[PDB]
Amino acid sequence: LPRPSGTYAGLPIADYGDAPPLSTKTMFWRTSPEKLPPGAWEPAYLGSKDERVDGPSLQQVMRDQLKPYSEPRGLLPPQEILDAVCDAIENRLENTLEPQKPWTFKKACESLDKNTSSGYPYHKQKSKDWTGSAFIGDLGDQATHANNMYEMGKSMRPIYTAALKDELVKPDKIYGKIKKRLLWGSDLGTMIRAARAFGPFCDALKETCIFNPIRVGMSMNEDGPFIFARHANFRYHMDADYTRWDSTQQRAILKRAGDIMVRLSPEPDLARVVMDDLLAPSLLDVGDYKIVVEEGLPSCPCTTQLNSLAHWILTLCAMVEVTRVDPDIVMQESEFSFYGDDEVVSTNLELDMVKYTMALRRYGLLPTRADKEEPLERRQTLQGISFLRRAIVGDQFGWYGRLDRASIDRQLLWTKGPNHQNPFETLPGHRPQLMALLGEAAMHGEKYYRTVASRVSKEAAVVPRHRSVLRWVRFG
Ligand SMILES: O=C(Nc1cccc(C(=O)Nc2ccc(S(=O)(=O)O)c3cc(S(=O)(=O)O)cc(S(=O)(=O)O)c23)c1)Nc1cccc(C(=O)Nc2ccc(S(=O)(=O)O)c3cc(S(=O)(=O)O)cc(S(=O)(=O)O)c23)c1
Repeated sequence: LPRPSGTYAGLPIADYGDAPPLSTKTMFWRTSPEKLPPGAWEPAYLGSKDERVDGPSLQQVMRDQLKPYSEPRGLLPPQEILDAVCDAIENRLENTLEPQKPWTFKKACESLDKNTSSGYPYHKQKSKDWTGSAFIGDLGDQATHANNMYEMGKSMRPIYTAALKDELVKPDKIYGKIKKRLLWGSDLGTMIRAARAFGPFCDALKETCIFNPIRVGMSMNEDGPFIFARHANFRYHMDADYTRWDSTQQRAILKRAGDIMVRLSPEPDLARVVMDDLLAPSLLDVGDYKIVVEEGLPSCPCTTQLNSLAHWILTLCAMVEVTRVDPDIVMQESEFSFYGDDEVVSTNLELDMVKYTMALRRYGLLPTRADKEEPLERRQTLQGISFLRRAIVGDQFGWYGRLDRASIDRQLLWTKGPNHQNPFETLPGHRPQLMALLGEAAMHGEKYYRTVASRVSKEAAVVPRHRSVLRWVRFG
């Protein structure tokens, strides 16, 4: 048996696949047998077995998601600009991050999310081999071998397992042009080496998730108010609202981001080896085949910081391009918030929104206007902009993130459970997450709260006073 070859969804085949088949099930269940309102969200499409519509096979849905990964890259920002931006960011993290002690193997092992899959090659939930303290059996071995390579600075090829995201989507993605977000399931060896190598940096960054613009690890409730307060110190506010962020990414940019992480790691030599592995053409298991994807971001959990960091680089570049001001001064005159593709940009500087949107499109990115029409707008009020699925709001007590009425109503119609074929089935039994749901409704005032409390009480089949619950969720 020789390696197969050819093309799969515009990408070169490199080998046979070891991946288990795509899930034809959803974790979502209705909360009442009643018919869903018009245009109400539902779990994403479940394949040929999906009772709701006749659409294509999941592999064909997946193949669609890979298409933009073969698309030509956009253009690199001007070298003169890349370098100054890069240097400014590196300097900024230098000045703000606390040096770390290396992450142990024990550490890296404890940090892994134990509920998700281990990926290539054992494809078993990480818990099946965990003992509260360490990995045993297969996963034990995979982890030990990977750890040995890391300490020796030896290269390992990450293998990724494609899957599609089980989530609530707007109806048009089920009944209209069918879509379902692609995920890259990293392998455990990689998860271990990445953990050891970059965990330290991820910690340092997280400790300063308020002074520095990478918001990963923040608490919306505890850190929202301070974070948005910093943003409101600046005249202009905007959100670029990217489409297909990960797929439109440049390895060239990711490598610059990766550098910064390598340079700012307690073991830069060992880190270097891991980063290069992470960024070399990616091997992606799509089921029958392992394909090679040269470009874009692998949608491995540690990459959120790398993603946020590229994001940082990209946005600073585009501004430096337009305003012709030093990245250092741009950062003096702005406040940023990045979480992967999600962003808020706040600045005093008069930004030529035309030249700015131009620049972003040229880097390969797909920013979209709030309205969706044919150049990005900017406001003098921070009220309206959103971050981490919440709407930024401001009152006499300060700023907070409020979950929108729709997301609340949507969380009432659906609950999570065991996997099943028919999302319209209701679940016998049932749920506290109903706790926090009453807290989100409080921040829309009383006359919206009573009606949410009405639906919450009637899920018995004390509901605290509005006064009481508004203060708890606002002020603690
Ligand atoms: O999957 C994608 N995009 C995607 C990515 C990759 C490829 C494709 C694709 O289809 N490519 C192609 C296919 C076929 C062909 S074809 O065969 O040729 O015809 C293509 C031909 C050509 S070409 O022209 O011929 O070259 C080119 C391409 S290309 O690749 O597109 O270039 C093709 C599409 N999006 C996606 C999917 C699923 C869920 C969600 C999702 O995010 N749900 C949500 C979750 C959470 C929140 S929340 O947390 O904020 O509440 C959400 C809030 C809101 S909000 O409240 O309204 O703001 C809304 C949603 S939403 O998504 O429900 O909208 C939310 C998003």
